[PDB]
Amino acid sequence: YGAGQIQVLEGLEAVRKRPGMYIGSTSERGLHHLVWEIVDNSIDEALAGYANQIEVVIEKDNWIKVTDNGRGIPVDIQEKMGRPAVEVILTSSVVNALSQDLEVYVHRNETIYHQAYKKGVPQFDLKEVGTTDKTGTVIRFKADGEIFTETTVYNYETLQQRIRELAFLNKGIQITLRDERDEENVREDSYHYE
Ligand SMILES: Cc1[nH]c(C(=O)N[C@@H]2CCN(c3ncc(C(=O)O)s3)C[C@@H]2F)c(Cl)c1Cl
Ligand SMILES: [Mg+2]
Ligand SMILES: [Mg+2]
Repeated sequence: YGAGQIQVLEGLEAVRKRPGMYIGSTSERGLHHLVWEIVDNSIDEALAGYANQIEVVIEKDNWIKVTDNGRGIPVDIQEKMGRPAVEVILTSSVVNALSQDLEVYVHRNETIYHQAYKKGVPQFDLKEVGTTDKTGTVIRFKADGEIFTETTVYNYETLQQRIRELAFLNKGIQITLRDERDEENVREDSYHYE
């Protein structure tokens, strides 16, 4: 329990104690804000010149999956924490703290790295699970029903409106929204402004 790891746990406690101060509310608006917090990272990575595709999927039981083709969150052991950079970044994430479960897959160094968390707490050390010829970041998360008491069900039209807006505002980025909650009836909208 180093000073860094203690700071992490205190940070998770603070976010879960007063979630509304971080994401505005714990209502339906707050639930959808989780998606924008993650997608904003991918947008910045695109604007920095390293990504051009973002995919948002509403998966079974209202998991959200966000994928980009950026550089991938770094996995090198950093100086401050002595932990992989990706773990440090995600253990300070408000979305992670307010999710009952969160998973990351980083495609980087021709390797796929995986870590999972519950309420921000890593469930195991970052591990290599496969290989890849792509780079990018995949985040899957399930909003915490203890925090989001009114609803944990996403509204497709709400996500659609803002995703369309984000593509219009950030030209060149292909942004795709897909609803896979009903496997028999799957909806997809893909936006790409020139
Ligand atoms: C979905 C998603 N995507 C990103 C993301 O793309 N983050 C970038 C990845 C590249 N970064 C690098 N930092 C240092 C790098 C290096 O090579 O040293 S690459 C900056 C952000 F972390 C994040 Cl964070 C999330 Cl969450
Ligand atoms: Mg960033
Ligand atoms: Mg493009």
